[PDB]
Amino acid sequence: LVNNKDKDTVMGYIQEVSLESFSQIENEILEKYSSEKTFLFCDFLRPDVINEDGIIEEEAPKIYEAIDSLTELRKRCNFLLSFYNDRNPSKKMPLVLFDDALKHLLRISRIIRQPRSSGLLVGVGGSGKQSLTRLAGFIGKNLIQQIIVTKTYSDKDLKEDIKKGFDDAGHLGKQVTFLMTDSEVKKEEFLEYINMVLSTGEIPNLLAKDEREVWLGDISQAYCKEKNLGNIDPPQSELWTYFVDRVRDNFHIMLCFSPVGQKFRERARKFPALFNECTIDWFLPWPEEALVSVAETFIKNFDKLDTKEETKQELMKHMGNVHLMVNEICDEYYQKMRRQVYVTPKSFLSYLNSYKTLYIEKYDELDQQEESFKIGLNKIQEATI
Amino acid sequence: NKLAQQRFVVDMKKRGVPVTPGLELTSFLIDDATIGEWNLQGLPKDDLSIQNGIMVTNSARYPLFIDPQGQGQNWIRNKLSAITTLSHPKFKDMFLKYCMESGLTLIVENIENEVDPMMDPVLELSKEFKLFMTCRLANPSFSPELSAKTTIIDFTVTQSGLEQQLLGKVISKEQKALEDSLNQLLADVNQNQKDLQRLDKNLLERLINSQGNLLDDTELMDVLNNTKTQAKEVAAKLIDAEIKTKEINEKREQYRPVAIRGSAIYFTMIEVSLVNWMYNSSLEQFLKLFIESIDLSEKAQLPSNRVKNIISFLTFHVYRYVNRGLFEKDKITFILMMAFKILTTAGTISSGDVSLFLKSQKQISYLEDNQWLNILALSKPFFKELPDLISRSENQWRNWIDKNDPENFPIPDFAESINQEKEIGSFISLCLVRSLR
Ligand SMILES: Nc1ncnc2c1ncn2[C@@H]1O[C@H](COP(=O)(O)OP(=O)(O)O)[C@@H](O)[C@H]1O
Repeated sequence: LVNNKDKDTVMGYIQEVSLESFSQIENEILEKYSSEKTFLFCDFLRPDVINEDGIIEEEAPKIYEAIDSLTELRKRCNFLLSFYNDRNPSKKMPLVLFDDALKHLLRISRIIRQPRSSGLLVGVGGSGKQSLTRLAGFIGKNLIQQIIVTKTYSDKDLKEDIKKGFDDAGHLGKQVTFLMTDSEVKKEEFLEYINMVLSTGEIPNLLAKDEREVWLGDISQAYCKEKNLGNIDPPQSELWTYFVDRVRDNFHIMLCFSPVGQKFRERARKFPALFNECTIDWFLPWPEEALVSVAETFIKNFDKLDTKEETKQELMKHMGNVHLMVNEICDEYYQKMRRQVYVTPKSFLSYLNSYKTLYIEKYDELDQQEESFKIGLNKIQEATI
Repeated sequence: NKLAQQRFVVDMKKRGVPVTPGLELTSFLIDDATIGEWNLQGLPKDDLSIQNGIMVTNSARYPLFIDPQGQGQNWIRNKLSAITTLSHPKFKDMFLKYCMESGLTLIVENIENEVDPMMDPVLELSKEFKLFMTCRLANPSFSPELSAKTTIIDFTVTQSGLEQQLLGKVISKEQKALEDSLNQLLADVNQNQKDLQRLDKNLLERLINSQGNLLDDTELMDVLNNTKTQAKEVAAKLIDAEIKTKEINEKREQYRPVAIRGSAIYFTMIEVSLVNWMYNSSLEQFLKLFIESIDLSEKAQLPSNRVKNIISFLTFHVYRYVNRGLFEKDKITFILMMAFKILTTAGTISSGDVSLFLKSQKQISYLEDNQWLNILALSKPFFKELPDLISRSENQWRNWIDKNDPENFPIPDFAESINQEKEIGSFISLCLVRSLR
């Protein structure tokens, strides 16, 4: 749902209906969960800690549920961020973790984990969905691959990549994920092939080019125990049935589109299954609370020389104000001059970098000059005495 | 500056956090020595180019210029370099690896919103390598994320800098002796600004070279006298600031009207490109035409009279050049725009009155509903003061509206003196002619 007000009314509906059915402990629900305070954040990896007894991954964490808390959530998130840093060379991922970002990672987890699930993610660029999904997939052990558009833009790359994906989620049976975005579409046709992949999963004569039987024959050894026909025998077509079962059970699809432009809406209308099967999630732009949070995360480590109580908090506030404003200036420029202008949180981060760097530079340089103003005071003092 | 500055300072005032009055952004950012060094390297001497050079200097990320004219390409061609195009089979493979493993700086000059995807992951491992790349056609349609990666700078020339550039080029071609005097005194006064800087160095030397026992150095007395001597040459430089700001200025005042006209002409012929594609041309062709016009007819004798002859001849030359490309239905229009863009500066014709001339009944009874639409059109300075009994006399102007060629022989006597003055009386007559007939 697009506007937070729409959210507020559905939660009002929920509270009303909960009171309607729960006509026997209604005051207790009002005290505890119908209250707008945060309640029962459900998660899988935070609640249990590996503890690194003899090996790092000592034991698979309990997986089913977690409780409400924000502190340990962020601490394990930062823990994990350090891990992801040393897993990937040149990760280069200064992800800032604020409350809404934590919730968004939680939602990606909710969809990716589920057997036979997928979720369309919408939001303007810079919302970070493409950045968030990398961690969200690494925690879930899922492999990830993107499509690369060669100098010649064609179709075979898609087919071979999907073949490898199935054979990861089929014969080998590993867990995978797929990260198509607007960069990974060059014409419609890609959308058609993926559409049928969501629906059926059988590519016409990609796997049946005199190969389906050798690959299936490389799998029946698992079938001897998996379906367990008294460890006696099996059949032939039923193996393909189990194969489509496996691949659709472990081929999650993560699509991330733009909300703006021209092509998105009629692309959705072209292919029904796309918006139909997948879950849908919005990412609104960051509100002032998030921005002041980022400002203090970057000013705490940068308040070495800028020491002033009761002015720092107003500083971070005013910096948020500056960002919200350059949004409006962008809008006005496009409105009058019909010339396109955009913005991203990356530029805000770069702006903080410039602030810190040129401030330490000018602080130190001009204060060595002001040290020289004090050397002038020393000259005056020694002359006078 | 304006919008952003008022914007930030109102934020600061509402926030009540303290801030200093006065921007002076360029002054306390870069020492003017490097500014002058760039001005030797072809950086235009005016404000907008100064902030632009700062912006490239900061180099937060690799930049990408909107470049209608080519200031950035020439600047980078000169700034520290003294090249490989995007479209080349060797470029994608060869030029990349050379620059990426030995730092050749790999300039590119043919962005048209179409990116070979291999360009990007190179963008985001020799530690001696940079890269500047720029566009050509104005009004880009860059993707949101192409704004995410690189900084964007607009080098859209303003007319304001344009008249100074044309002023320099006319001072060149009309007689080189003017440039001899110009560059001579200019080098002298630049060096005298550096002599004020040397005075400052002398003060600093006097102040901290000894760093103790300054007073026991009785040579400090000589040092104090030395300070005075340097100020004396500054006084000569001070006198030169007058001798400059009149003499060269009047030598420039003979020509800075011309430059104004030149700039006006250019910003006229820009907009016809938006009227239709294929009416597109550079500044460079215009520069060749301008320099030529000076050569063609400029100098006979009587320099002020030859300034007036500039204003006669240059206009016709550029005018005919553009007409050779124009189409029939656009013939009248280009000349019309030229007239307006001429008068938007000297005569200070209101854009509101221009829109009155472009866009636009109870009182009168004889005239037509097709005509009464026009009465209400004219009705809504003295347009809303003379539709009354003056206009409704109906004595002799009935013949007038009947007469063909209303403007010429049967002139309106509604405002005879206003039509007589003619400084704006033309434009008044024309607002009348359009609204009525
Ligand atoms: N939460 C964040 N904090 C700081 N920078 C971010 C954040 N999210 C995204 N970015 C910046 O935006 C860039 C692109 O992020 P991406 O995941 O592509 O966003 P989107 O998917 O909305 O385009 C990243 O390289 C990163 O520098």
